[PDB]
Amino acid sequence: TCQHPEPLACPVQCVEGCHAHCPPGKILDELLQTCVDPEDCPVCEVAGRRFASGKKVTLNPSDPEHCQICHCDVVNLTCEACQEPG
Amino acid sequence: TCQHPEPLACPVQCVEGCHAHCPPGKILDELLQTCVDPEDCPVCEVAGRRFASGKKVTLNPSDPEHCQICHCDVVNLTCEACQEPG
Repeated sequence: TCQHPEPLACPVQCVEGCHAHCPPGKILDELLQTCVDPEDCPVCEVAGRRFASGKKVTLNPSDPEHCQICHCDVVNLTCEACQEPG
Repeated sequence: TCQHPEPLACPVQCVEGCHAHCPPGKILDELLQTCVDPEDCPVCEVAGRRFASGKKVTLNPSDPEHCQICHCDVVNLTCEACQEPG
């Protein structure tokens, strides 16, 4: 989905219920109930690598000197500065 | 003195006691009990201006961008780098 573009660990094979079926070239987002083209997803790709659609997590806690954080809210190709402990 | 080369605010005019009197061209230091020539004082003059004999104070707290600190322990013509807050 636009919210979960990546595949997830899938404990359940399939499930009942209402399922939005529309032709390809369109990915489902729940807020705008219909399916929509992929580009309309608020998807995030900062410094190249593939990941989720801008999860709200502060990556890289481990190393202070390598504290090179890059959040993404919806679309922004931004990177934030780390506050030094010293 | 070598420790207090500058004149100080002097609440008392004069005082009793033992007083080291020796000819001029020699300034008193208390550690080496006698008076000694001025150059032997661990005196400090960093970037030109006249001040004490290297007081152990971190000058210039006010402005971060102008944080241009210059300590002097005894003799060194050194200046230390300020740690940035960002």
